[PDB]
Amino acid sequence: QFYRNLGKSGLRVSCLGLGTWVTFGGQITDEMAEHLMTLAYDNGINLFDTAEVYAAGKAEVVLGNIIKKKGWRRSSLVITTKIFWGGKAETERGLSRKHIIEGLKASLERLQLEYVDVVFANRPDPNTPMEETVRAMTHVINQGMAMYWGTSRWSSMEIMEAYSVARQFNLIPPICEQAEYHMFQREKVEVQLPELFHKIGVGAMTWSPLACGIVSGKYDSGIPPYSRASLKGYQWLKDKILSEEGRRQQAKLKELQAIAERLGCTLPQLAIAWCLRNEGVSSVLLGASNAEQLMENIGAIQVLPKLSSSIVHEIDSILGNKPYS
Amino acid sequence: QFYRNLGKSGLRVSCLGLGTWVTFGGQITDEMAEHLMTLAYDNGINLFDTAEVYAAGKAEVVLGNIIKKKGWRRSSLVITTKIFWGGKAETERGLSRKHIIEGLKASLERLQLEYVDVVFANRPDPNTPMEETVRAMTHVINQGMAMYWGTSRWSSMEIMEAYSVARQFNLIPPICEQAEYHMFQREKVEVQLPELFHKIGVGAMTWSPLACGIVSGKYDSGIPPYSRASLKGYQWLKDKILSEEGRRQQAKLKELQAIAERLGCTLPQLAIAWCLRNEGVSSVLLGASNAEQLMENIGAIQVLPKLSSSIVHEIDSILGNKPYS
Amino acid sequence: CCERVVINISGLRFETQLKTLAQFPETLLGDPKKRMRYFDPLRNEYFFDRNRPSFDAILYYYQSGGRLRRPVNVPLDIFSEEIRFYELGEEAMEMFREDEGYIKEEERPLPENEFQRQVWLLF
Amino acid sequence: CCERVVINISGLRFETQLKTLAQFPETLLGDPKKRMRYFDPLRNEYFFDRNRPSFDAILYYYQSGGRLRRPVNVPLDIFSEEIRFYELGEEAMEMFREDEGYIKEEERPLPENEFQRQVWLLF
Ligand SMILES: NC(=O)c1ccc[n+]([C@@H]2O[C@H](COP(=O)([O-])OP(=O)(O)OC[C@H]3O[C@@H](n4cnc5c(N)ncnc54)[C@H](OP(=O)(O)O)[C@@H]3O)[C@@H](O)[C@H]2O)c1
Ligand SMILES: NC(=O)c1ccc[n+]([C@@H]2O[C@H](COP(=O)([O-])OP(=O)(O)OC[C@H]3O[C@@H](n4cnc5c(N)ncnc54)[C@H](OP(=O)(O)O)[C@@H]3O)[C@@H](O)[C@H]2O)c1
Repeated sequence: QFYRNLGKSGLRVSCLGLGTWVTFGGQITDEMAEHLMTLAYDNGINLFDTAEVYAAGKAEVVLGNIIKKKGWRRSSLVITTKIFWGGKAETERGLSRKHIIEGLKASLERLQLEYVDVVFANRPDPNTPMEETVRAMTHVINQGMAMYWGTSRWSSMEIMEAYSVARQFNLIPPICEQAEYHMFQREKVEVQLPELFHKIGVGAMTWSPLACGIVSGKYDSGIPPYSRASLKGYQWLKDKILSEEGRRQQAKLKELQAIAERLGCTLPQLAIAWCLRNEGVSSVLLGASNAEQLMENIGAIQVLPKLSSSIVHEIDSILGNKPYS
Repeated sequence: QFYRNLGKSGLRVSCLGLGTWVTFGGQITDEMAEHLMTLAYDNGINLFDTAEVYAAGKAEVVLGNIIKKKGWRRSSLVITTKIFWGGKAETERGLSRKHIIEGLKASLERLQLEYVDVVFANRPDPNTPMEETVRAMTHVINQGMAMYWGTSRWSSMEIMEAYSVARQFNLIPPICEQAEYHMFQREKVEVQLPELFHKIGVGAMTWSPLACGIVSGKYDSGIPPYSRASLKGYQWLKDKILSEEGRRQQAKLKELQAIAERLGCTLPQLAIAWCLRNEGVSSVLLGASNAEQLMENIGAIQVLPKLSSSIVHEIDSILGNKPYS
Repeated sequence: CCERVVINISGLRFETQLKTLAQFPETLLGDPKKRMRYFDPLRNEYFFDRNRPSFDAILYYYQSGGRLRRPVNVPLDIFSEEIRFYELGEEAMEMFREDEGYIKEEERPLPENEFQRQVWLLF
Repeated sequence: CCERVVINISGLRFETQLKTLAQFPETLLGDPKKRMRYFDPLRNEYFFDRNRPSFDAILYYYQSGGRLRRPVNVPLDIFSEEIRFYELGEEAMEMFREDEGYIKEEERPLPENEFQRQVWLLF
């Protein structure tokens, strides 16, 4: 089933989503950005995630001009946005009522949209009450600026606190959760998020399935040119690959080359179908810089029937990081 | 009295309504569609039911151009619509918050209306919580896109579940219910619906009183040309008439020819006044393809004083399908 | 089953599943036609302006499945007029009085002669 | 820690702190996997369609830290079937019966000869 619900909610999203982090409005051109979304929308992807912090707001502008140019129905797309960083002023950060209403109204003029499907609190705000956040998220849903709302990187106590305020004050609880989930980051989505799904009905929309390109295996011979680790201002990713904990991970990926060779797949297709192997993960936000990468990653749906129970047991012996409840 | 309340609600509808299914935007022309509504509105009918799934949205366009051309006051009409199927995309079906809000707004631009009166959930949605449906139906009422809302083809447990969410969260409960009710479909409106009416105050707006034209008796000599069973894509109605359960029903309709001869009426006028014989049914949605059929069916109000208790006992011995509580 | 039924006894609210009350279909809380006249539609509850401490023993009759007993603070005249309202039957009333000890099954049958009967009562 | 937990016992609300119930991790109210099936998400509460006066003694078991005692109006057959549901253990059940005085630790060990055992029970 390619299309699956987002939590318990009625919102049907595809199992692969497209992200605009780094690539759109930054790394790749506007013409390649138009070509990647046409390749994604013709393969059944309806989930297109952006944020206001990406490229200082230029990533929403590129996404906004493609929907107007292609003439796509707004009904067939699921556009999601994230709000937390609006700019340099002190009132332009956080999850206050001032910034949720202003920052979403500012994003709807760059996206050129009447409304967005899911608005995401991009990170938690310790300097704001949870009543003020849940009332401001309910406000932009009742005004019609958003349909749903979710949280990004919020611990499961913060999600359960935001749920108990919405039942107290007759507000709207969040439907979703974006959490990092790849082969080297498993603690939240396998232990903390499954408990929240069966209790209150919050699903996970996991991002970075290839760990910013590490699990694709391209960094085994050092840093290739024109990849994300060589871009300006991404020294934190080069320090992550070349460090001794990051050199050990590449020694595991060569052991995963043999498992990806036993199947027909590649290592990016293996690393995505491994993220979709459970019913808790409701979607996976891809990242793609050209048309060969996106065509490769949409081929990971075919690898999902190929994963048996035994290959899941075989990969977890290579990874050696399975969390305990 | 010809005008009667819709449930316990204050909405006064006529006892006969006109439906746009098949005939409008499909079978008959735009000029005949203009003539049928002028014949209906001059006989006191104010209830005009349409949907977004009818004729791929073209049935609301025909209805929309007649109200603008005739210059009818919007205050004197009761326009109802149904929202379940919007199109081919996965996000364009169901009773999610995205499709109710999105779908209704699309129907109000084809109808060229500022609001409809009753928006109907055209069928239940198992992949959506009832909280999300009742919050989205409450949302389009508080925005002013609809006045009331109802449900179509919902099990009386699903109606009672939607009622208990509206009292829990201080939302708006549904006022109505569309259920199929003719001489050959009696189980829901005579057993399940009456219980709901006295408990929570939900009325029935029954559709297809002639069972898509079967109970009119025209199909006794086979399939006549230019009737609904001979239209394109309606093989399910030809398979229903010509089957051995459907050939048995025509043997009952010849026995109803004698009862319709004892009164002054015909068999379509008998089959409609039989549907209005109880206080639970709040309206009947007609279907008419020309001006002789609609003038005939509005003559079924005169037959409603002619039905005594004894003729109701006589028809039910011919039908042989009275439900047991 | 899953459905929950709120019963309000003079401002005291008891919530129970519908498949608990439907275990006993001939009582006032088991028959939907009987309890229809007590439904408050604006609050989605059944309102009974009746005795308050009697109903916890009436509620636990349905939950335990037929084990009712009188509460310690509710007298026998008050609580027996509650079993007759909630219509728990002529059968669960006799099991109530035997636990209570109010067991008086004395029925003097006459000799049936109509004077053999009549002179019998004289002696 | 500060997270308050609402437990609904047949319409009777019992709000408690989460660090009170988590003091005893092997009971039904202490283990989150066990009490997961009783959660009402539309009301944000745990609904138990159980006995009502029994739970105030079950709630004060967690608050006092292990001091449970039977309420005066709840019989011994009703209240002992509540300790088995709420899963307060084989250990806090034995402390309950000794307070109660229902202490029957009689276990006749046989002589183990299998006829020395068998003839022993004859005498
Ligand atoms: N806090 C949040 O909510 C949050 C944070 C970050 C991201 N996100 C979302 O998730 C998305 C990003 O995921 P991600 O981009 O960070 O990790 P991926 O794992 O999504 O990263 C993909 C990037 O790695 C490389 N790559 C992908 N597939 C490849 C293949 N088959 N072969 C070789 N290389 C491949 C690509 O080229 P290069 O190696 O040349 O770059 C591509 O730019 C964003 O679009 C964003 O919307 C959300
Ligand atoms: N799920 C739902 O909520 C739902 C579903 C279906 C319909 N509806 C509503 O109910 C309405 C339709 O009812 P219906 O049309 O399906 O059954 P009817 O029983 O309402 O069908 C009438 C159709 O049968 C024939 N007919 C009617 N009167 C006649 C007469 N006196 N003599 C000869 N033929 C006669 C007509 O010509 P032909 O035989 O040539 O066609 C007409 O098109 C729609 O307008 C719709 O709004 C609701």
